[PDB]
Amino acid sequence: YSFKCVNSLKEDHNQPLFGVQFNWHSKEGDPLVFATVGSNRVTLYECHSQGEIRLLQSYVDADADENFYTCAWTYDSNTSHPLLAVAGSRGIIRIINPITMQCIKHYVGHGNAINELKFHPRDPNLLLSVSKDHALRLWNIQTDTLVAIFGGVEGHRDEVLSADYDLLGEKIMSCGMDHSLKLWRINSKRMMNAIKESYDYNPNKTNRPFISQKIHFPDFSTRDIHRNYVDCVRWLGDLILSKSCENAIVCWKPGKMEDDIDKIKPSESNVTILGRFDYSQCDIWYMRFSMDFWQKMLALGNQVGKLYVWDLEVEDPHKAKCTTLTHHKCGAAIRQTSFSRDSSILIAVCDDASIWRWDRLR
Amino acid sequence: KEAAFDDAVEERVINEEYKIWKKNTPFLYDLVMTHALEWPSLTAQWLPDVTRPEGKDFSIHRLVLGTHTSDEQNHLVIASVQLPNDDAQFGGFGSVSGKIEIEIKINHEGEVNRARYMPQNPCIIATKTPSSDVLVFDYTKHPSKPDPSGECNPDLRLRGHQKEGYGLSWNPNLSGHLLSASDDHTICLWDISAVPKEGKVVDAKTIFTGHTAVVEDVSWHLLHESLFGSVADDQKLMIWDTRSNNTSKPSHSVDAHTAEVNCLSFNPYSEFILATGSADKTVALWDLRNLKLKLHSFESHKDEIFQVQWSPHNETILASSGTDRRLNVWDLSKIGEEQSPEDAEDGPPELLFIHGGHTAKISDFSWNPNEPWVICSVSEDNIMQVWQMAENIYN
Amino acid sequence: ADHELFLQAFEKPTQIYRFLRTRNLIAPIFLHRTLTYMSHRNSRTNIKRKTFKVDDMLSKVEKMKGEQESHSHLQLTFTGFFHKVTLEVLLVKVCHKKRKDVSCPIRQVPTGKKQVPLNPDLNQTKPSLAVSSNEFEPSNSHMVKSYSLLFRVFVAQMTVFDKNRRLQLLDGEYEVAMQEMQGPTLQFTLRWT
Amino acid sequence: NKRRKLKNKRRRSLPRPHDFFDAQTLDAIRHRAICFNLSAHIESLGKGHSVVFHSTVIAKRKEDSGKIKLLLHWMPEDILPDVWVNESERHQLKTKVVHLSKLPKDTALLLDPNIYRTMPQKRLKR
Amino acid sequence: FYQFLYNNNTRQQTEARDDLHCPWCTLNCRKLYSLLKHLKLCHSRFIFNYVYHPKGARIDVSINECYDGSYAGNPQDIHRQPGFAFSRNGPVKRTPITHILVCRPKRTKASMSEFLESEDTYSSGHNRLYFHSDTCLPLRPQEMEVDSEDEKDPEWLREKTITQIEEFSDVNEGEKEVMKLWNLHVMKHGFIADNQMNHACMLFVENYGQKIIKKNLCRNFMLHLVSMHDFNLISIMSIDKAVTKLR
Amino acid sequence: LERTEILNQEWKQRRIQPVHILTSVSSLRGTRECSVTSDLDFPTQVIPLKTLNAVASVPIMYSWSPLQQNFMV
Repeated sequence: YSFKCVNSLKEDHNQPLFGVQFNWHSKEGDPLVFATVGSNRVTLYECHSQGEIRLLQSYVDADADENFYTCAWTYDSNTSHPLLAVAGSRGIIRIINPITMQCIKHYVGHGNAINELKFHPRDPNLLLSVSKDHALRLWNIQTDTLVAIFGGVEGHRDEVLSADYDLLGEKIMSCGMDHSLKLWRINSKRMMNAIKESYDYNPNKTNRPFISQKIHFPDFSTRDIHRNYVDCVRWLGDLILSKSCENAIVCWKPGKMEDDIDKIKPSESNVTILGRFDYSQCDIWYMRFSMDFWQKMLALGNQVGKLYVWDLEVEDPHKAKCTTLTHHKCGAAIRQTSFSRDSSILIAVCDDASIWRWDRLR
Repeated sequence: KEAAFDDAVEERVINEEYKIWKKNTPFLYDLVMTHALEWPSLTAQWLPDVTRPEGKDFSIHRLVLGTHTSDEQNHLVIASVQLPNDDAQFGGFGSVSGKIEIEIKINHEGEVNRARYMPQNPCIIATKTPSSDVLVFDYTKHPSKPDPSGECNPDLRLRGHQKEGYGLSWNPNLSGHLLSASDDHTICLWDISAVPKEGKVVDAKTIFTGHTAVVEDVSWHLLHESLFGSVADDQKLMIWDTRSNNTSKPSHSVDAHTAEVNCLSFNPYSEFILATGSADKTVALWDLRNLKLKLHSFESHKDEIFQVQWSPHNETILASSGTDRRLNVWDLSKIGEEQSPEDAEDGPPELLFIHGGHTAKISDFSWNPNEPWVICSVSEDNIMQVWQMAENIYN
Repeated sequence: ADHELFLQAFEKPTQIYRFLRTRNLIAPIFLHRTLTYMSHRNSRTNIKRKTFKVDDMLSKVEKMKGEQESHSHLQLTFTGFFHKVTLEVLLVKVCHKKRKDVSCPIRQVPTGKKQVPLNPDLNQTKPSLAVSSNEFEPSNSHMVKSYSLLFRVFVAQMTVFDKNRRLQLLDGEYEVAMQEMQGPTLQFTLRWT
Repeated sequence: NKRRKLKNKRRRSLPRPHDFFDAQTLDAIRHRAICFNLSAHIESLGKGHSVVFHSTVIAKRKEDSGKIKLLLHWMPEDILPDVWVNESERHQLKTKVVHLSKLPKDTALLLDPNIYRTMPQKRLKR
Repeated sequence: FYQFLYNNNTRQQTEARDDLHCPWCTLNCRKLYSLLKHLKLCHSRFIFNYVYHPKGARIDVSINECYDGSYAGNPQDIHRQPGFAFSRNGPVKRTPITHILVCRPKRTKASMSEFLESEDTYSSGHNRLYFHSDTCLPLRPQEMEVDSEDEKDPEWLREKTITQIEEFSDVNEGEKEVMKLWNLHVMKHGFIADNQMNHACMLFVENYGQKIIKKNLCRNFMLHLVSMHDFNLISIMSIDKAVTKLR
Repeated sequence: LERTEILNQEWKQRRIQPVHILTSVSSLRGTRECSVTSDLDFPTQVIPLKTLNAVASVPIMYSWSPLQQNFMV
């Protein structure tokens, strides 16, 4: 409803850019931050008044020359320090502590490569890693252990990139390249225990390692929803927000309207449709966007640099309040966007190693 | 601090320097052998009994080592190896089945500080331990297999020292008389031949308290049972004789070097030569006719040394082990003799080659009679190594 | 094509070579005079027959020509002082490294001084003398490092003993220069009574 | 096998064994490699094997005989124990280059403390 | 000369600064065989290639394409978390590995031709690092025997057939639950012969038939018991044992 | 609205440390530095790139389930 661009940047490595996320692990008044990950580079930025931006810490990786495109905010509940968990095309997870200015932690074992990193909304120590292996890998970062594994056999028939966390972290989602919609509860009795003993381990306690768990049955599945490449799925309470490469963002909830999300069965596949948000020229993958912390407004970038904005108030896609923000200079692509913890600051990524920062006119 | 990352650099440095060592040897050497152990050990010793099957070039040799672990239960392991005794070959020299076979384990508590058999009966062994008493075990009696309950039988165990200690030496001449040096400033002695089965525990027959400082090195002069030497961290050695009723009044004592000394070695083939090392990179020797006089010194080392042995079957050669991850050897017949200017930058003519291709700490080496040219290795990284020196360097 | 990327590809292990080549030029991995491909070094045969007991009397000869100390008791006079107030001189003693400590211990003992005025000019007078006994202890030097002298007021250090068993000093003219925090300096000479 | 070859039983297209080298230590080394290369001139003047020394006299010493002495400090700050010199060898030692091998045992870490880089650094356990 | 070549794209020829001296190591070998050997050894991180200079020697060198540089100690030393990794502060449990490099000095040579011909390993033990069969993470030396993962049935297969059985909209729950219980023990013990099936039934009872008694699903089981009887796998004497066990 | 504030409420509970900028390093003075410019008029900044720790080059394997039997399809 109110978002104009007053700032932009561009770096020198020229690689197509990757995900950016704003430091929602902050305080109302602390310096709010947003980072940026390159193919082998990682960096951060600071937002200042009058549109000013100062480049923060920057790191490179020359030994492992593979793309790094997955990141997740990290925070230490004990020492009250935020961090950032990053991974790329080799499946090794690196954790950066700006205060420590060093990356010292071992996380290897991933199959091919990681295509998503996210943390639990409450627990700042548990990281979600998604694989092109059609399986879901989990790591307890503080304990450096391997949390239960999802989608070993009964996962998506094609590559999986996208997932989501509810604010309780009650369940976890899987939406593969095959347009299927697979969901796993985290509130499982077996799951919750394995979380507890994940913190309960000692190398000298036993010769046995932390016995992980294989879980494969997804609580829901549907395929007729998307006829084209799906690359973005979200949660709106009991609703399943989703975006494909078909120039149509769509949201739905499984089965009938009265059906509660927490009582669904794996065998069920009924879906009743209630949403539609079409767009244009964004019919390609590698396209991710941002959602505000309060989950109220969205910023849909486009490969020509166009920004599609729609509100999620009582104003619904039935009326689809439109706002097609656009800047002329950028036309390469928009891999990712980043709403701030507040709604004031917006950051848009332009593919030619360039950034465009928009500010809300609150 | 800084050294944390500085030492973090060194693992890279030592890795390829070892790797450089590893490609240095094959084009310049005769016999590179090694093995990976399970737990680190402090005592390495060969079993002198050698079985050499005729025709089968692989000459079978056996080893004796202790055990040290982090938090598990240690044991007592006896190793074996068959090695090519012939030169005409080029598994490579024999069968592909294997040449090293080890299955002997007897439970040991603590870490094996100094475990050595007595020369007149290899079945009788005293093992220095962190505990006060000295464990006594027999391979003939104890099973090769570990006790599943973990209960060993350290029967007839020695005692006399209330703490642990380094340096365990039986008498080469006498039988049942051992010299033990511990943290108690004392030197304990036993008479096993006069000791019958008494409660599986033995106390010291006689105790000598010469050093006021902690004794950490004791050994009989290998040529005479009457005389016997002792070295402590008092920066000086202390020589002893028999009939010393004043068990604190020694036979001879003099300063040797300017740092801690806990190693001694006497010439077998010369009745009057005593050579000891010291932590301050120095190696030196002494003549019996001059107690306070050192014949020569060799500061060429680079770290602490406490393992020195006179090379057998050869008088002008002595081998040593050092904590610089290096192993050196010296020629005694070429002390400062004629050498080329190109020899000068490499070292003095008496100085000989430097071994040291180690990825972990080794400060203990050993051989056995009839095999002067072979060395066993034990490290913290659970490594055994056997090497046979190329002779073309010599003749 | 351009060789900037080609040389650095060669240079990267070359710097690794450069690091180690200097590093092993002090601590070589192996002795180079014994290599089969450089066995021409050490042309002498393995003459194990070299008699060793003769060293017992030879080392007696070696001992009788290597031992020394300082002459009787160190004494030195004073001369003019010129710089930008009395001054003092000190004697220091150093030890060696041990197994446990990270560095050698050092201790100092005062020896003398003079009451020089505030920067006296040339041709002062006929001026003072310093007296010190046999403070040096060669027996202590057997397990400690060589001793050294200090000068205060502005300070300089000089070493009196050596590890090679020779006295650095004698009865002669000296001109020692101090440093602050050419330049500061003082004249003096020694004597042997 | 009786027909066992030399240690070259590999093919020219095998995957790399992931060398234990890391970039960060090289970065510290190269800055270290150049820093004493300016102070000690190891690679510039000594060609990676020698160290230059420009003498700086401290004190003066004279005998009755034909002998005067000039104690010589040297500028590169990583130098041998100073020695006294006469005017004959003075105005000649103003630039003296010494090879690494001739340097004494003290110079093991004088050039750089990481040359030896004592691994244990303390008596944690014997 | 020391030619540096990059895939016929860049050619960095470098002259030999005097003869009989290495470029990098600068060792005073004083003869070519002892020199180029040292080039092969001290600089194996590159590749070596002698070329016949019309009078003397010429050298071309390039990158070692598959240089074997790597870690030499315990491969898991990297695999443990950093800080603990490469700590070198305590005993380590490492598997037995035995290697022999140099056995006997034959079939290995010097003189002029051996470098020219060059330009134109008794391993044993758990050498490489081994990984879990289930998690595919490195296997701890403390647990060689335990980390077998060799069982008669993986856990997920149990619910696969549970889903496969339960999907039948035409089958009652009482019969379904018993046969699920009946399926799950069969692969749990792997009994294939007729007496094994006879032994399976007497083991199904008195071990988990009490659970059937706890579940009270008897009448379906009795019809289940007569079914396998009529399927000629079970005799009359066996079916009464389950009947009497409840009663 | 109920859920978002609760997480924010918990977010209110835990204090969070601010950010710190880089500085010249004596051992890493010559570290290679990249430059980021502005598509707009904002100034251009140059900051070095500190390389991360070594990572083990591990071979690739594809997800599966442990199958100890042979099943018709």
